[PDB]
Amino acid sequence: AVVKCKPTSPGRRHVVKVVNPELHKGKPFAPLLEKNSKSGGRNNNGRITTRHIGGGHKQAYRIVDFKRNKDGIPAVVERLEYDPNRSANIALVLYKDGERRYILAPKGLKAGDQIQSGVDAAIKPGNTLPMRNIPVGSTVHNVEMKPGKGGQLARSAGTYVQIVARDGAYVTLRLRSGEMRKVEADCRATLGEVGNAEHMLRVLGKAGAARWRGVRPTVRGTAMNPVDHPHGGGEGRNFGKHPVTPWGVQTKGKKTRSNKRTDKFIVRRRS
Amino acid sequence: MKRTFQPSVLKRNRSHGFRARMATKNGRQVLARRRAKGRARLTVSK
RNA sequence: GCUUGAGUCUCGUAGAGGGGGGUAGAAUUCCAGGUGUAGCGGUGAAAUGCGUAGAGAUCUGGAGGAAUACCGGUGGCGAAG
RNA sequence: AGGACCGAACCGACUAAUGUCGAAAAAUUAGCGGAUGACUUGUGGCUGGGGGUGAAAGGCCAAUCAAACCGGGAGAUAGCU
RNA sequence: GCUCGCCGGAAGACCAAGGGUUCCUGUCCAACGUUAAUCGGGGCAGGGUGAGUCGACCCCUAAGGCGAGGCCGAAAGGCGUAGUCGAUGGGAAACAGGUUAAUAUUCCUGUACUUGGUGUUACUGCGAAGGGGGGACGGAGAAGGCUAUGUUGGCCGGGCGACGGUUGUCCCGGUUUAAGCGUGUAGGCUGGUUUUCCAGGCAAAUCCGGAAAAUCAAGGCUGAGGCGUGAUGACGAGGCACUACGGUGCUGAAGCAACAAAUGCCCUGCUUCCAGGAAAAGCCUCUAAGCAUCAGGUAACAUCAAAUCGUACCCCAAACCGACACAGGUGGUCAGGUAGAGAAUACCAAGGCGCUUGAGAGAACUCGGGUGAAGGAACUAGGCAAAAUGGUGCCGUAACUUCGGGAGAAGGCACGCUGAUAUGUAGGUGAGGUCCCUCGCGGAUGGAGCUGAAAUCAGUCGAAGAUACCAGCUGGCUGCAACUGUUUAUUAAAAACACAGCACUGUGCAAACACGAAAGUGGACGUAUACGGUGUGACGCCUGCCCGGUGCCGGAAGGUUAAU
RNA sequence: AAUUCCUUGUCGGGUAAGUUCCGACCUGCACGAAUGGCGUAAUGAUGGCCAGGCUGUCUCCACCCGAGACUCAGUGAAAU
RNA sequence: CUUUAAUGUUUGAUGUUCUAACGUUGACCCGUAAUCCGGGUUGCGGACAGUGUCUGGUGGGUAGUUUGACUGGGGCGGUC
RNA sequence: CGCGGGGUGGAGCAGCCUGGUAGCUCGUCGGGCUCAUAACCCGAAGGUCGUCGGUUCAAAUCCGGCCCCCGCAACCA
Repeated sequence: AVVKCKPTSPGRRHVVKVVNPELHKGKPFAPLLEKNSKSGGRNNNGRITTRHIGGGHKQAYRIVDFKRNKDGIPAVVERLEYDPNRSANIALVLYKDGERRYILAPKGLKAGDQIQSGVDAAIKPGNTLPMRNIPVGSTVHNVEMKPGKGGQLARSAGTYVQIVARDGAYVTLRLRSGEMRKVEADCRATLGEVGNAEHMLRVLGKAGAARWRGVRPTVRGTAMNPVDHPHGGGEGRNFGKHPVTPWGVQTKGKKTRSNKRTDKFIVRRRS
Repeated sequence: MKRTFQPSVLKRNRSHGFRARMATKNGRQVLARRRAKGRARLTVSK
């Protein structure tokens, strides 16, 4: 549920918090956690590779199984947990055999439902099964690319992949970007759409609302001195150079995609 | 003012220690040069 | 109190009444391949635009969005829209 | 609840005065801004010279920075004093 | 030695770091100290640091580092696995009193605790680099229950007092006691117990998890403090006795009550919001390869060991870092009385000092300040500086607004001391007495004593009653910027940067991009409601025309065109 | 106007007197719509202006209290 | 000679498919309690991709550098 | 002060560059269309090429003096 707060102070007046009365207010499941100590954009050489990252809050990583390899056995959703790392939620799911595991939280899924993983699954949102046993024009997510990776595409809040056709051993998908690519049809995809579909409407408000998350103040190039950024210098905000990155390459217009190894599978592209 | 030398032997020996120099090739040149001048205090250590 | 006002119950009838979720075909646009050739489109006429990089025209398949031909009637329905 | 209000510890450093061979190679006195946060500091490692770091000034990188310090090229070179 | 004066959330009392004998005694005065110096952190000789419980080392890890093979790279070397190091982290165990010129939870006395080795006795299945539990956890706020600790009463000892009263509701001093064991309170959490089954825990499992039923309603775990014990002990005001006149020897009464009450403990809690808040081992538990008259394990007991290093002194400074005995900087802890909301401030406590040049003078001028008739910004670049406002409660408070503000707007009022309501109230705390009882640290009832606001009236005094320190100047028009925040350390703190938000665009994961010759990381153990870049910079009403030139994206027939 | 050279532009308000300020006129040397345009409550150790209170800032200084200056004794620099 | 026809032959440019190079930052097992690496199966791509030599283009991302003199001071204009 | 360009029927612009002929649109005059006007249609005319001098077969043109006009520059201490 989305709520807009009231102006009790400068900066608070623009905050909108997505509140979930269903999310478990206790503590996550013990055996499925590990340390995920920050990096801040550093590499092995201790140099900052990616800018605007570091600091912020400390968060514990929840190891969630995207594989869905425990075949057939029915499972019951016990409780939805808040996941700091992902835009979506995580559901504490227990099978019939007595095993607890975390998975993503699809849209129309409440506490106490029944899911399963495999080709024997009925068509119910939340079930994961190979894509050759799914009707065309479906709505899925957590789609893999290799029989065993785990799932790469559509793994954030409110995203849903639309299967277009299932011609032969390949299935034509119409991704979230609009790019259509063929993939090995024996890759498991979880039915329905992913929940937490209000994450998009969240407006931070304060500067700290972005700060305790992990970002750093992004400094504009025109303020810097020409020795630092390809832009910069001048007396009174001067410009004239075509927009580029702090490394010279052109931005605001230049297709950098060049792999060719995966160009084969790609049919259509984002226009 | 806050001076530019707040000593701490734990930190001082980790950097300019005997073994810290003996650890790498560049450092091994130092022990060679220091011994070349005949400097009694080869490094900072008791 | 009564009963001709008004209102309820027992049974049926006709209707684009309203809201939610699915689905079908025609047609248009674009896209891909093939056939195929200098015009096409347009208007009172013309021009911008499209075209020998191969359109329009024609065939096949697909992706998509909206509207629902004939039935349709000074027909029905709604407090009105 | 609050990057909320007043105000000490703590951090910081706007004005004036003293100081300018100073008590001190940016401090003292009197007033000042923040003071539950983008807060503050201890301990401890990581990032390095055309590189590091940077809420961006060409500021910071051991009182030194529009390219640190030390040694070696090197008795550089000088139509200059 | 006697007065005086200063700090007293410090200029005091102790640890860490860092120094490296600066600690103590005797002795000396050339040099050192900004003067003298019989003095000293100076010279000379001697003396001083005592540990199974404190710390380090040790066991176990984070960031991160090194890193057998290995991958990679002209060489050097780079990255990294298994491993192995690395605390500021987790983990076994001591408190009280006394003593030395100097050290003491280390020495003595008294009284306890921990972890292992070995041996006997009685029982019994034990057993991993493997599995589980545990350790194990956020910010903020609130309430209750306590203690540290203080005030006061009672009690004991002493005094009854160099100018007036002072055997009295009088003055002064003391009135302190731990760890451990026993009890397990206030209070916190969780439903316990039994049997069976199980594709789960890379194997097994009686352990854990799950699914069925049976049975009872409590059990279990945790937990400050209090009370006994510790302790007819110690200490102990103050005397009696000897003074090398430094102190020693000896003896030694009272030692309780009550209220107030923390930021300490309960709390590694409870509630709540969200940005969703180390790891591993010690510890406990279950089994495997196996070993089973064994070996080992559990309980009690006898006995032995607990090694090595650190330990003196300074630690808001004449000893650390600043060239100096330097008005600077330096993490953590304890932190009393009165007024006070308070750790601010004023004066004081324990305690520690008067800052290492002094004596006269009272000139101009300078620095730090006091007061100021008349006027009141005429000063001046400018109300810079000073001045003045300044507390609590209550009353009252505009244009405008994003409906929160604006605002503490502005502007006013009442405060002292005594008596009274009431030989001190509301309220709070709360013994004795009584009864009940699944009988104890319990529960209702009870109310003395103790403690203690604010209010109203009356009276009194001075010029002034928030009398001191402390402690807002207010309002209006308007530019820039939304706002908190950051920035040139050492002349610029701003209208500059940042900011949430907006937009275009790049990216389909071996993602774009970046560091890196490479490998390999980061991006991300994220995946288009995601990630990098640029521009602008909350919110509101909007965001008009140009594709010429330049840049970039799309289409490629022709022309031109490299190596070959 | 943080933009106007000529310019102290012109008119009106504010002072007895206003090259600054405020509201406007468009004659914009040379504003302008994300190198954003026009406004905007709160905020500001920000910039400009005016009114009140208040005062030694000033009119015009005077006195007083302390540290130096001065004198004495000891020690004993520096730029040039 | 020009226009053209079947065959052989000579290489070349597209297209589709295959498996054996190669890739595999897919799954499983072992060396081994090791998510690095290697090896073995297999699945998916596939003679592409990627790399090395040569070559054109883009290229201030980076580097070494030039940017005249006379001149009634230098610039500017003028000139040699 | 200096550099570059311009001045052409009533008006605004070509032609100048590379010299011998001055064109386009609007305006003006006349006629026609309608009752009348505009508009439109038809026809004709109009230019010292700013001014003077020079070179020359030939000058709007190339050069120079001057006037007018426009842009630019008029600087650093």
